[PDB]
Amino acid sequence: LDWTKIVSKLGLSGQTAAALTSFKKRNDEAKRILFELKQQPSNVDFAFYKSTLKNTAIVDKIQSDVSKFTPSKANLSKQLNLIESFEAKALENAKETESVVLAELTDLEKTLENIESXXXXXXXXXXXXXXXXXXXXXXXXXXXX
Amino acid sequence: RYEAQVRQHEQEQLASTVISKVQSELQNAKFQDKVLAQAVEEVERLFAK
Repeated sequence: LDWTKIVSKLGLSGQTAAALTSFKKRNDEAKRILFELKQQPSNVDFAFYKSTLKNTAIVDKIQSDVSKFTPSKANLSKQLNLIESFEAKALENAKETESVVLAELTDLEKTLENIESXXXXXXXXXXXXXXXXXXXXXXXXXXXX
Repeated sequence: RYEAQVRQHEQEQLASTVISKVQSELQNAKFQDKVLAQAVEEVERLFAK
């Protein structure tokens, strides 16, 4: 359910601090509005209002219309702006990171075994892996800057 | 609140008019009220003795 992992889910850039603060403030205020308000419809005390009204058939007609149906400021799920953006973000940020993590793990596993293995039989092969490991260090610095 | 105030004002006005009519009837020399007071005192003293 993560304040511990939700605030550190972004990258090294500080541009996501404004978007993460707006989503956390709207989510906390939405839960407090539903808990402070009553989860019932309406009381409509018509047992003591019909006999105490001055005009005849005044409180009885207003109680039948208020207990039926009325209008509210609601909307439907037709304007799914964030639903279409969530699927497109997974193909450019989540799916693209899978190929980068697979190439980084395969290059690091081959460089660890070549650095510990001799100097004529398994050397020329270790020199080729050392060139890819040296280029990986420059690519990692270019991806962070 | 308006129905309770209208009911309390009508009951207070009816009680004030009934109190003025009872005081005006006793000052007109009521013969039935004077004879009933003497008979009520003799019946109460005989029941306690």
